[PDB]
Amino acid sequence: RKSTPKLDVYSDQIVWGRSPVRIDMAGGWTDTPPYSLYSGGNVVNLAIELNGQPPLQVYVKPCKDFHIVLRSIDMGAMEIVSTFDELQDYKKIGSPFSIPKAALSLAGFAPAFSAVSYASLEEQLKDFGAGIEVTLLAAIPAGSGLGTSSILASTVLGAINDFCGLAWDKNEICQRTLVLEQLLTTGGGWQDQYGGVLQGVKLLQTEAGFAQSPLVRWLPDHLFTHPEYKDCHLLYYTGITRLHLNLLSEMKAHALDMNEAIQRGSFVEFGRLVGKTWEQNKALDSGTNPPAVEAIIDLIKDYTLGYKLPGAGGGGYLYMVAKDPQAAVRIRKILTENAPNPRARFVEMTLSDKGFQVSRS
Ligand SMILES: C[C@@H]1O[C@H](OP(=O)(O)O)[C@@H](O)[C@H](O)[C@@H]1O
Repeated sequence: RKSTPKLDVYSDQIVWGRSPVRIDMAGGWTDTPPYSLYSGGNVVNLAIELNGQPPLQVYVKPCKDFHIVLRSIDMGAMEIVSTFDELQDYKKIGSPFSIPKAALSLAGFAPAFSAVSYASLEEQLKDFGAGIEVTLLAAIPAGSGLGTSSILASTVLGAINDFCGLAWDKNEICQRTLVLEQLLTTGGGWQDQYGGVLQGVKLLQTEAGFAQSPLVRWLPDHLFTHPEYKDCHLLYYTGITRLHLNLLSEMKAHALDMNEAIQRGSFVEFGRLVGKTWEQNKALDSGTNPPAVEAIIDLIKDYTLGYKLPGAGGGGYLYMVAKDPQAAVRIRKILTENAPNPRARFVEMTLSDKGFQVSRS
């Protein structure tokens, strides 16, 4: 659809949007094009805050000048966009601002997606009221596998939706995020944005077809929030930088098995199935388990029910399901006394009961 961005905020106000990251428990890759277009995808994932905060944040502000100012705190970068030719220049070399550019474009600041036709960006945001100033914060080393890219895209889209009064619900935010992924030619799946924007634990399912709008079924969060099991979920930043159809059918069926185990509240089965998801991911691709990750895994595999890397991974973050709190203390001991990198450390993850949230000052 075409959008009509209208300044829905006061001139002395800032829109703050923020989203947790996402850990996929099972079914990942079945959401990734093109296999999702044949059998459909089943993905059990979950929204998590890191160290008690939503990691993916966006500030949107009115700007005195009649242009667009993109800033990045985690990279300390800045860029000025004043024409449609610059805004739609998504892969400007050296610009880490492809995501907010595409998001502003989808919000009606590009000629194709704006319902009202304008001639220049200056006139467009002069009728809009003033310029726009977007400041991003993604305090996560890239290549984490935590859905950072797509969830940050959804966060920018929701911040702009609140900033312009577009009245998008979370589902349409995720759908426009899929459109944005198609704009930047990332070819990415749809698991990440639904895992991050929507609160709690979810099973996501699609049918065959090019239209990939996932059906969402929430799961109880007992195995993640109850004090019996809460301290058994460990997330470890490792300091690492970065015929098949039968296997993907097996991955769909395994996502359904994980859904069953979570419904029934079986913690041991849940951990074993996380381990099986790790085995499936290793079977699918060669570069899933770099040698440093396996070196870490060998130190603590005897105290876990299962483990995996979030998303594509390739290193960085490692999710582990300890057998019990005593085993969790043992794992923290081992990985603190045998750090595979000086930057390796544990990250406290909590289930997000909020998902994407947005407020004003
Ligand atoms: C298993 C794979 O994980 C990716 O997540 P990231 O590693 O990019 O955070 C998703 O973008 C893919 O769609 C796929 O589900």
